Amino acid sequence: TTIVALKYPGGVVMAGDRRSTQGNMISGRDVRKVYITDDYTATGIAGTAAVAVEFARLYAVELEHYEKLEGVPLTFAGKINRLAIMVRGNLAAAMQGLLALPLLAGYDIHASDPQSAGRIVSFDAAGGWNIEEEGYQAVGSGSLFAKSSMKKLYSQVTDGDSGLRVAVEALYDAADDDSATGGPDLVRGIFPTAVIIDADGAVDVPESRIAELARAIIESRS
Amino acid sequence: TTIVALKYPGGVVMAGDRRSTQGNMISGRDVRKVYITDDYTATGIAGTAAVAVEFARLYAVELEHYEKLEGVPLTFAGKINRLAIMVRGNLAAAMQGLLALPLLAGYDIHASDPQSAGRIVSFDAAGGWNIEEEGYQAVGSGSLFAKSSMKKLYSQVTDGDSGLRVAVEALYDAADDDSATGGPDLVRGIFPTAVIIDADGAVDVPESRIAELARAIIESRS
Amino acid sequence: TTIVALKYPGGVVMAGDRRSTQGNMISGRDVRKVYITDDYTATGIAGTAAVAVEFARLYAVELEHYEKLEGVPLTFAGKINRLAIMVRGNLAAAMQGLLALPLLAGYDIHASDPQSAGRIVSFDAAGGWNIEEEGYQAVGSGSLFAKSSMKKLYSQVTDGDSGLRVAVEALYDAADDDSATGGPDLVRGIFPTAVIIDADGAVDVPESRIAELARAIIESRS
Amino acid sequence: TTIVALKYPGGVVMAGDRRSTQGNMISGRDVRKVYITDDYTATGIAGTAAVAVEFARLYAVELEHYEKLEGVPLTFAGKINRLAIMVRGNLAAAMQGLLALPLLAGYDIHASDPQSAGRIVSFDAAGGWNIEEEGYQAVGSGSLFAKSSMKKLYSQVTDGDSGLRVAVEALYDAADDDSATGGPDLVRGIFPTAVIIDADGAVDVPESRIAELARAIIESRS
Amino acid sequence: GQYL
Amino acid sequence: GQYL
Amino acid sequence: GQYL
Amino acid sequence: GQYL
Amino acid sequence: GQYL
Amino acid sequence: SPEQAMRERSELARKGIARAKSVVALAYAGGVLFVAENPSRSLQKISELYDRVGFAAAGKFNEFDNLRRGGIQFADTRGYAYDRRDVTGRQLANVYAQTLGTIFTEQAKPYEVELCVAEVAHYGETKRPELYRITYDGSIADEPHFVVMGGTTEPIANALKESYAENASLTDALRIAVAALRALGVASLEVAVLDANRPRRAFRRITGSALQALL
Amino acid sequence: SPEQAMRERSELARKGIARAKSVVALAYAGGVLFVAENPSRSLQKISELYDRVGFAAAGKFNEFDNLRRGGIQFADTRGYAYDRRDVTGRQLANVYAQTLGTIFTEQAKPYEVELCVAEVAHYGETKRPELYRITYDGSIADEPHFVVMGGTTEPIANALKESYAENASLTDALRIAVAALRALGVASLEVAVLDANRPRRAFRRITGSALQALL
Amino acid sequence: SPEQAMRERSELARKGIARAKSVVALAYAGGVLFVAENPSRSLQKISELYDRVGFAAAGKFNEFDNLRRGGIQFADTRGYAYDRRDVTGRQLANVYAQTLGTIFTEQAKPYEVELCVAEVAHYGETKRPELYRITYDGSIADEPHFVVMGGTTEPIANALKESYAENASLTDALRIAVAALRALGVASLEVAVLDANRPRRAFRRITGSALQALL
Amino acid sequence: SPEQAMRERSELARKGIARAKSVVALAYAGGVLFVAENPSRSLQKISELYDRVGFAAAGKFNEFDNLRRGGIQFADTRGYAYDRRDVTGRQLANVYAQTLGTIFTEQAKPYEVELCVAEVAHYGETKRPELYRITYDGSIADEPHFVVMGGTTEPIANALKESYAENASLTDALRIAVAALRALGVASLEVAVLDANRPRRAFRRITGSALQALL
Amino acid sequence: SPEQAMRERSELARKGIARAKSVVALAYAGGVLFVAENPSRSLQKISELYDRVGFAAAGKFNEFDNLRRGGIQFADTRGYAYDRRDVTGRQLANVYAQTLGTIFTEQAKPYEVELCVAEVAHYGETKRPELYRITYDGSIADEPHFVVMGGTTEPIANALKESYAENASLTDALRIAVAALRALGVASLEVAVLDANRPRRAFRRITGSALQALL
Repeated sequence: TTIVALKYPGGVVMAGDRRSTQGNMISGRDVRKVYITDDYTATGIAGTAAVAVEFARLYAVELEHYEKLEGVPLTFAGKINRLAIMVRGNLAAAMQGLLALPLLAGYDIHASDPQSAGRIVSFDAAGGWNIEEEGYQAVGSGSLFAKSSMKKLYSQVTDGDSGLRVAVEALYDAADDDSATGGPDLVRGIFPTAVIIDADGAVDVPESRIAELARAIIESRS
Repeated sequence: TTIVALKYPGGVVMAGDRRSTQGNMISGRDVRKVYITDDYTATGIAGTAAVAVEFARLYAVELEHYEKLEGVPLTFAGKINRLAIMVRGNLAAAMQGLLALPLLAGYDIHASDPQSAGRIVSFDAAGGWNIEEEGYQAVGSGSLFAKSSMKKLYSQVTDGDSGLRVAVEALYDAADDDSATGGPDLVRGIFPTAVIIDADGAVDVPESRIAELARAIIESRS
Repeated sequence: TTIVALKYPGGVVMAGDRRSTQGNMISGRDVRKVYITDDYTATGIAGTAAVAVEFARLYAVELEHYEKLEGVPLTFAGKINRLAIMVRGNLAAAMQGLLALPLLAGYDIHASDPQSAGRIVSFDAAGGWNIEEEGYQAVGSGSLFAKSSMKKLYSQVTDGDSGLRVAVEALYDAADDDSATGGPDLVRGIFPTAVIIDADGAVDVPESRIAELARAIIESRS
Repeated sequence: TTIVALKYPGGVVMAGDRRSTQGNMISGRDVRKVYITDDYTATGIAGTAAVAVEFARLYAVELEHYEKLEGVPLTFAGKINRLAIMVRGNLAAAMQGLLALPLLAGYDIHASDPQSAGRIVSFDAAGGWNIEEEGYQAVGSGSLFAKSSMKKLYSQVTDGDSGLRVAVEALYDAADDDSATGGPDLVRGIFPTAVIIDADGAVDVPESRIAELARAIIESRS
Repeated sequence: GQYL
Repeated sequence: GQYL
Repeated sequence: GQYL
Repeated sequence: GQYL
Repeated sequence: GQYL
Repeated sequence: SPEQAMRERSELARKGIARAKSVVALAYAGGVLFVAENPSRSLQKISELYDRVGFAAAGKFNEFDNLRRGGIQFADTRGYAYDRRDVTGRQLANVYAQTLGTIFTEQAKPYEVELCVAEVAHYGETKRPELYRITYDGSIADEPHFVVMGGTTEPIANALKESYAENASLTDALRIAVAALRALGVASLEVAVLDANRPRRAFRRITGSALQALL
Repeated sequence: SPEQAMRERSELARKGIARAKSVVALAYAGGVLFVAENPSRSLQKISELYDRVGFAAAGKFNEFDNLRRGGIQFADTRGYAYDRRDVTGRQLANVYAQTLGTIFTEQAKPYEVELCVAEVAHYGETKRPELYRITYDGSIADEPHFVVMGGTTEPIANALKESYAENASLTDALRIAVAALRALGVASLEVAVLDANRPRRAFRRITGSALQALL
Repeated sequence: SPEQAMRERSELARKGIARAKSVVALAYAGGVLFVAENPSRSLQKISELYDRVGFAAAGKFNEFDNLRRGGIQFADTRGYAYDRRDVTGRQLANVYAQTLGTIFTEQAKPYEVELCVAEVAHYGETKRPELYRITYDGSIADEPHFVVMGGTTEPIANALKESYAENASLTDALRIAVAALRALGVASLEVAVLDANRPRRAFRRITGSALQALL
Repeated sequence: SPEQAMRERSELARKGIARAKSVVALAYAGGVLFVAENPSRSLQKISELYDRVGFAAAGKFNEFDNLRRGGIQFADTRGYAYDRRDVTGRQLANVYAQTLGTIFTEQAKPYEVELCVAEVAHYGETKRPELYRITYDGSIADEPHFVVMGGTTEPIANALKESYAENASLTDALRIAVAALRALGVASLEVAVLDANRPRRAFRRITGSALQALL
Repeated sequence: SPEQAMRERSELARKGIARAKSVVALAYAGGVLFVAENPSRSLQKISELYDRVGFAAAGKFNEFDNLRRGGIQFADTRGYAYDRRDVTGRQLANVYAQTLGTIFTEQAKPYEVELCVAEVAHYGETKRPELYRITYDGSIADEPHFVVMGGTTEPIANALKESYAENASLTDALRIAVAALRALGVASLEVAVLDANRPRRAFRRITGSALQALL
């Protein structure tokens, strides 16, 4: 599994692959690992698929519940703190193998400068969180290859399309160097999922754009 | 133990074998592993026979209880969630040897297109669930052989009879390659059980039809 | 220990040996292991003698308690479920060494055809139950030999007398091939106990009849 | 330790040795191991001396408490059940070294034939009970030798005196073949204790009769 | 009340 | 309340 | 009451 | 009580 | 009340 | 006085029952038929308790709704513990009687409800359907033919007693029931059937176009 | 005044018991015979407690039904802890007296029930049957011949007293019981026997064709 | 007398609800429209319960605020346990009726609140919006057209009945609601909509410049 | 007025004790002798508490039966905890007095009972028998000669004081006790003895042919 | 009558609040200014709840001191659980309203206190200060200009309304507040400010030499 996130001028983009394996055997080819928790926040979770889906569901429910009770959404720091508490509560289960590492992408609407309102937050196994300042982050088994590709390709990011292409290429590299990450499946037509967050909110990227970007990358590397 | 399920245009068909062993010793020749949990849903549980029966009974009771209390049946996602919660609650007992893997076949009456209203859901040991969109699924000791047989035979599935024949052939292959699965017992006249779910509900396939199909397959391979 | 049960047209019969040992040392020569729990049911229990007596006493008490409270005896499925729950609850102590395996014989008074109203139910260590449809079952250390003997002798069963003779001879074979099962003791005059259940209820076979059957079998094998 | 009990026409006689050791060291030479629990039954407990005394005291208190509360003593089966429950409650302490094996002798006042109203009950480690039908029983480290001696000497039992002599001789044999059992001490004048239960109640045998019996046996074996 |  |  |  |  |  | 207090409690419960809609449950050839005057489409006065056991009530909606939920809790648990066929309408009527008596004795306000538990035979079996009526105080009665609950029950009871026919077909029984309850239209009428011909679950609602065609 | 509350509770219980059906228990050669007038086929005021111990009651149904269930629960528990032969009718009667007195003193509404506990001899044993009457206040009375409960008991008691015959046959005893109870048809009559000739369980019901032919 | 106390509590609740502002909930083409007279900018009498379920109330503020929080907690828990699509307005209305009845019967001070639960159809699905009115005593009524709560209800209800129009546009329905409530300015009004055209969450507040623009 | 209530409650206790049978406990050469007027054969008001301690009571059966059970429970626990010889009748009397006082003050209905605890010397030991009388409120009194309970105690006490004799034999003591109690037949009497000559347990009942010959 | 009881409780609370010192909270250019009449130096009627949220009260010191501690505990826990910026004055005002109403209804003696919660904008952010007044019964009101608590509030409120000027300086606002509160000396005054210019914690006390320089 591999989930990448990167900021671009005016927003953030977050992409993830589709393969789920149990050992060496491939069990799922169309898993969705990137979720839209609120209108301005997207969360991806790497690790066990069951625990990932459970945490995504519970975190979305908690955010919506607080917003409905108080009549106002949480600040970004509050959301980060709630996610960190959820991660720390799972430490004992993580020692038993039910580990799940989240990555959070958001758009701080209360920020002063709107061009740099995108936010990337990375959590470790102990519940600690760090707001990424380098402009990109990745989680999963293929995270190191993804980050090493983003380090070289991040100078090309200037808008939404360039950021999306860079994220897709980083996922391609992670899948190429690691067998637990699924690459763009041309035979079955299954491509990584992506979510783009900007001033207008968070939207799922249509499959056609990701498909054509992946095909362009594949043709370039041939 | 092997339970297979596959979709056909207009519904779903789900079959299971009859043998139950204790190690290398055959203890039961007429076990029924496929249950009709609701008018439009069937559940088949592989693993320990006792835990399988208990889960089938509890799941049917819970679905019926909710339908009686609230006056409306649960949506398919609700049924999936309840089964996943029940699977997750058994993890402590499952690691002690009382493991059970369920497979759920259903007909979504609220689905947009009747011709694609069939649903197959597979659960993993960690409580996660996945809606099979590639057409078929299998659970049990012989699940790999059955899935690899259906992968080749699925192009012939066009209606209820074709799907039932393909399911019986997959069970035959699983029993042929795995000693824990029982094949068509012509001496005693014991054949695998099957359930067909379509728009008019879920019905048990009569033993005569399955007997004819099994005999035809046997003479085909002779 | 060894307890056999078999059906004959119009009823069922259960037989049990008398030996109880502690390792290689013989501690009991006249243990009764078959108990009439209800007017139309008999339950034999193999394993630890203490757990056997306690289980049979508790099961009979529970059945009569329900019948007195509700004014109507339980259906056979209800009795099966109560015994299965009793077996399941003892799993923790069974893993400790106080294991008990029950075999239940009954006459379903609500069955459609009285000729086929006999019922035999066998339980496993995990609490699951199975209604035997081959006509015979056995539990205990010598269960395999008794089952393999009844497999050959069951074609001779035509009524209560032939069924009783077959049960006694199966116990004889089990005792002959296994040292933990006691055979007919002609010196002390101790013979296996038997219970016959038919339309008019459950009765204990008199000692003289079993004695003459055992003597006939012994002279046949001499 | 060694405690023997045997039936004779018209009653039961139960005798016990006196030695108590700590490993190889002799710590007690006048320990009384047979108690009169009530007017018609006596109990002798082998094993740890402390646990034996506690069980005897508590059993007597419980019997007297029930008799005072309900104004009528328990039946023999009731006393057997209470002792079995007390034994079964000690499994946790028995596994850690605080083991106690009781042997119960009684005279059934409600028995039909007074000539056969004596009752001997033996309890095993798991709390089960068995009414001995062979006429004699023994518990303790030397129980095997005492039982094997009574097997040959029981033909001489015809009344209270002969039964007492046979019990004393069995204790002598047990002490002869086992070093943890004390023999008749002529130097210190310490002899095994005995209790005789008949229609007139349960009485302690005076030490003079046991002394003369032991001396006769010793000069017989010289 | 129920008396019969 | 709704006694109907 | 009962005072027998 | 606050009703508005 | 047994005052002694 | 405690006797006067109990009399006032009983009269309050009687007044609560009086200002309620009337429900009629009658035995017909295929089983049991419940007909209720219910203008609401979301509120239900007829419900299933178990596979062959149905429930009807008249009075304060929340109270017999809570009783309905408790009865379903009891029936499902009893069926799981022993078997589905061990659950009978007699046990449900008895537990309702005990809980209603306990509420009447110990609760602050008596439950202004009147319940009817109906039981039919199993599949492939003949047996006369059984009807139990349970009052606010805990009284239980076995009605051989019909039960009328809520409101002014004397006129409707007389009309049913005059016009009842044993083993009447579904349409004839429904017409008789609606005619007796008149002393209504296709809408604002709730019709349910415990159908002994069904394999496992007998309860079935007859609403909408089917009810219009039948009536 | 507390004494005023106690007396008014006494007449409250007496009025409750008075407006109820009558039950008679009579000793005969084969054991004990219970005859009650009960129109309902499912509700039963006469039931078994233990192997040789039977129970009858008169009053509010759910009250002595709870008492019956408590007695069965108590008897079964004692038999398992000790022995089946250690359970006696005397212990059950004493427990009933204790619980009835405690409820009368502590609970808000006293129980308007009247209980009878009958015990017979074990198989192959000779002993006169024992009958205990337990009242609402906790009083207990040992009656050697017959027990009459519920309703106007004076005429039934007088007729049964003069017509009581020791070692009577079952048919004659049933005839006398019916004759005293009239002052009835095959239906609306509950007949049970604690039969001393049964090996383990003495209680046995006589209903239907057997009851019709016997009477 | 307990009846005197019950009528006194009913009068207390009615008078408390009477001295409160008026709220209207009416169906229009896009779903449900809530219009309330609320000068406060922080205190809100109109709120969301769940994806397609909205809530309005009239009475003592903290009381229906507590009820609002309880309903939100129930809805979120129910949706998490089974599914988001398994939560319906009928279940929330039933829970509110149960809770209000229990508080009225047992609690010392009855709640002086009137609740309205509105449900709209799911996205890409056609269904008439459902409106449930719940009173202080727990009575639940289904209003197919409009609900009016708080203050003097007769003039506003009559004006709405005369001016009611099915499938009216958002602006036209807003003008009708304001005119009926007058019998006000851009401020001191709370306007919200359950909009059936929204993908997941239908509740949406209309305040400020947009609220003026529609007016 | 609390004092008025206390006086009324004491009067109630006196009335309850008065309308009860009389029990006599008297010391004689062999120990202590209890005679009780009890027509019932199953109910016993004379019982053993411990090895050398006997118990007598007069009043409502269930109350002093519960007291008997509690005293037996206390005595057996005390004997197990320390020793059999550490249990004395003084401790039992003090426990009974404390419990009776606590019940009188705290419980709604005081126990209408009058208790007597008798103790004799151990085997091979000479000591005057001890008799302690305990009233409903908790008053405890040591009587050296005899104890009379229940009913009209004035004639009984006068007759005993006139006819009491120290070191009287068994027959003479029984004759004097029955003659004083008259101011009857062999039946309807319960006679028991704490016999100091017994090795461990002194309590022994004298009924049947033994009582027939003795009286 | 319960209505008289509630009237008496409300009158008791009004009397308790009326006989108390007066507190004034007014908005000015730098934020919010609290001025209270407090001769004591150790008892304080003005305190900080959270970074930008301040608290003032009028009534019985122990009661609103307990309320102050509870509000501080709630605010700290809420800030720790989510974030410091998630804690708002509206939430604290709602918590006080609900808890005061619950105490008034449930507790024996109503709290004779009346509270004001004030909130200012965060650093480098423009927003008008918010003032909430909460009464003894649970009522809550939003005041956009000023709050006057305790004592004879009419003359002070009139003087303020005549002299209150928006965007006033600290000195002018303090002079106006003290002049209106006269209708006092250097001592017997407590002065505090919620200053919007402070980076994190806005609350600041002005006492002693600085207060002398201001006045």
